[PDB]
Amino acid sequence: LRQQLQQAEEALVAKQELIDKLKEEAEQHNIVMETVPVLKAQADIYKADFQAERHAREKLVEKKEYLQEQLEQLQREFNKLK
Amino acid sequence: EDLRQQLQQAEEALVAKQELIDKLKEEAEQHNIVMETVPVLKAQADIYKADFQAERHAREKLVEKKEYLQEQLEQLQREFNKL
Repeated sequence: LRQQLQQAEEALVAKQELIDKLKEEAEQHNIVMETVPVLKAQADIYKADFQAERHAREKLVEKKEYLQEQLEQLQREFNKLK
Repeated sequence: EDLRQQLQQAEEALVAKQELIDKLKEEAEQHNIVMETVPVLKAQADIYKADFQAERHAREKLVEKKEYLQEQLEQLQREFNKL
C-alpha cells in the first residue's frame, strides 16, 4: 500500500489551494492599491489648502490687531477736542 | 517498484510549492504594510478638509470684524475731518 503517497498528494493539493487563495488576495491588494494615488493626491491638496487658509487667517489676526489701535488712537485724539 | 516511486517527483513539487508560498506569504506582508498607507491618507484627506473649512470659516469671521472695524474707522474720521 502507498497511503504514504496519498499524503504527498493531499498536502500538495492543500498547498496549491493556498497559492490560489494567496493570489486572489494579492489581486485584491493590487486593486485597493490603485486607490492610493487618488488618496495621496486628495490628502496633499487638502493639506496645502488647510495651511494656506490658516496662513491667510493668521494674517487677518495681525491686520485686525492693527486696526483696533487705529481706532483706539483716533478716539483718544478725537476725545481731546469734543 | 515505480508504482511507489512517484513521490520522488511529488516532493520535487511539494517543495517548489513553498517556493511560491513564501515568495507570496512574505510579499503579502509588505502588501499589508504599504496597505496601511490608505486609512491614514483617507483620514488626512477628510480631516484636513474639515480643518480647511474651519479655518476658512474663521477667516470669514475675521474679515467681518476687519470690515466692521473700518466702517468705524471711516465715519469717526469723517467727524475728525470737521476738525
